[PDB]
Amino acid sequence: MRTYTFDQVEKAIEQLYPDFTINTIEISGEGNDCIAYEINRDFIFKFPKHSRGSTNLFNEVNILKRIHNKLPLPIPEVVFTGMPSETYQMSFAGFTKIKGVPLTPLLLNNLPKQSQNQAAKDLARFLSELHSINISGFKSNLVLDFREKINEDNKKIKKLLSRELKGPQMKKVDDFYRDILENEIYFKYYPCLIHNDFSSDHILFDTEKNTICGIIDFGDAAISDPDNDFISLMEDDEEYGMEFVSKILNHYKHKDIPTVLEKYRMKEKYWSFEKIIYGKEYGYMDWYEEGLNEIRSA
Ligand SMILES: NC[C@H]1O[C@H](O[C@H]2[C@H](O)[C@@H](O[C@H]3O[C@H](CO)[C@@H](O)[C@H](N)[C@H]3O)[C@H](N)C[C@@H]2N)[C@H](N)C[C@@H]1O
Ligand SMILES: [Cl-]
Repeated sequence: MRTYTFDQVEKAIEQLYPDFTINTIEISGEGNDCIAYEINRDFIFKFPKHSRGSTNLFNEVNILKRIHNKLPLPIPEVVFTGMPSETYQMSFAGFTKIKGVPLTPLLLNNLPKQSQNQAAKDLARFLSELHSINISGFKSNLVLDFREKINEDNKKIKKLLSRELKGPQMKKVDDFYRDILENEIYFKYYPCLIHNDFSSDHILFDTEKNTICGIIDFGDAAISDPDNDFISLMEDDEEYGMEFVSKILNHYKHKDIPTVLEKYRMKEKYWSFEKIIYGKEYGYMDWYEEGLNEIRSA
């Protein structure tokens, strides 16, 4: 977990962009992978906090260059790039700022119905076009096969928790994985390009027009199940809930809604294990401790 000063930020940019004068700078945001700085109040510069987050950022830059004029909404436009080292695949990236605020569930629910419905329509169109992008050209590395992922997660959890769980608890963990892996519905899909972190904090909104004006944070994008981009919005607490996503599904012409509901339900059940595994890979020990404690009360 690297941190940066404004000076280190400026120096790093100046080396590669000497003719770009920096007038203003301040932290605009911070995620699990990068800190973001607002330079000149007209450009968002992401710096990785660790190597994994830099690989994320490298992925983001590379996907955005392939899809930059293929979508019905604005997306982050890469303007500045950093360099690789032995530690980071990309030392930083600078993007054009997209004005707007996140379309939070609270904001969405306070909109006139007609504007809510237009938001579901515009999200559907964006997903339908995104999931229809021809991926024949793309890197095969981007393919995230869900059956391989779940099998690998089972092995990681065994590896992580072998000495933390009593034998009968570990058997029950093994049962859970074995059960998930015998259900074909989770692993039979037609892979396409997916945003893969398609949640409300990555949907920007223009409160003057009451319309969606951007989709951001493509660092998790990959070629996997397109249903991923609906289930990320179905959570009642931090996301839009079932009523609204069912509007999105209807505009998208989804043919198998009860499968999306089944995938959401399993994902919800899977969260304790995602916290254990993501906790360790992204070095968040509280995520890891909380999931481990959920499992001991399974
Ligand atoms: N905070 C508690 C919630 O955390 C997760 O969702 C949240 C995800 O954690 C958020 O995603 C973030 O965390 C995930 C890992 O969970 C990373 O893969 C992703 N790059 C990062 O942006 C995502 N963008 C929003 C979503 N509601 C759980 N899926 C649901 C849980 O209620
Ligand atoms: Cl319509």
